[PDB]
Amino acid sequence: TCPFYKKIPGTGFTVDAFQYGVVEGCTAYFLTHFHSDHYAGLSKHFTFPVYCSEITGNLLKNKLHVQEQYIHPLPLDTECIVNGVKVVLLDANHCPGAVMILFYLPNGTVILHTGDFRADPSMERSLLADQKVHMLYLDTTYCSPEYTFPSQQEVIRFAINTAFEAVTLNPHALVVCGTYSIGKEKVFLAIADVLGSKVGMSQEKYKTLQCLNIPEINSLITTDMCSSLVHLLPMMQINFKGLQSHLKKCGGKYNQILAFRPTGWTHSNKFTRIADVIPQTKGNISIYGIPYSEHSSYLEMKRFVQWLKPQKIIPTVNVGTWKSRSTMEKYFREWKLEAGY
Ligand code: NI
Repeated sequence: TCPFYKKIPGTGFTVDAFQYGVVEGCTAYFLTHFHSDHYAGLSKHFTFPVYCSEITGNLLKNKLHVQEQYIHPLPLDTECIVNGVKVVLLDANHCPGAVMILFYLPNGTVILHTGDFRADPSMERSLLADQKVHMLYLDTTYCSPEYTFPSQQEVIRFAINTAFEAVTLNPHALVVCGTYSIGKEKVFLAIADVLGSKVGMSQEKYKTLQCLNIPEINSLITTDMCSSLVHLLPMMQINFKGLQSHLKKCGGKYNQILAFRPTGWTHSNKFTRIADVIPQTKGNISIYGIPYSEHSSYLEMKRFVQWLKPQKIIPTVNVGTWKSRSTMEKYFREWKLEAGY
């Protein structure tokens, strides 16, 4: 049974709620972005409207095979009427095609649903700046002060350097990057760009990337592995036994892999900076963990909420235990007292 934090009051609208069957009263099903926890349930047999971004639309049509008519894509940054309710989609700074959604209720209430987001100061000069937001449905993935991590630009720097160093030192080494969903494309695109290569990948991953409206994408990616010196592999596969396995398949063309595992937070963020990172090493294979986050840090979230001064906050992440719920409320109360709203 659909939880109350996936419903929008005063509408027939639900958000990311595709796994409960038909939801009685729901005229419209919004999907914030193409990540399986959010889309769990969709298929070719869905005959209700889905409102989403164009890119999310492309992924629905091509990867899940939903029928063109039941996908309603919308442009971003554009006031749009949807069953006689004004809505806007806003860039969420999460993965490709990920959006936040502003709902303007007839009664005068204004609700922001963040989907998954990495909060940023550029959002403070968006359409959100123009009016009061009464309710906030919030991505609380990292709502605790331990959760610090570097900027994406800091991390891309490290990467571009590690990779380019080694390739110029040993020109028969391979760069690998791990992946399992959309997101974090900048990691491999940046490495390939500095090495003068295309990124090589499976047919299924090539298919996914060709739906993302990345400019000049035909010049950046290929399904020909042999021709390329940056390769993508399943994240499950980014380990010694599996990298060994893969190092065979290339057939005497490379004598060293240098892998990267972009991950979220891990407990070594609490004691080690980004300039001072190391890999695990079992012979000629070296696996880097690098903390490229597409979710708000604690400080980023805090700043965004304190600027927004919402009258009410409804968490969408870590809401399954009373302890987490209670911990989160305490932070929201601190923030509001500091800020005077
Ligand atoms: Ni996500």
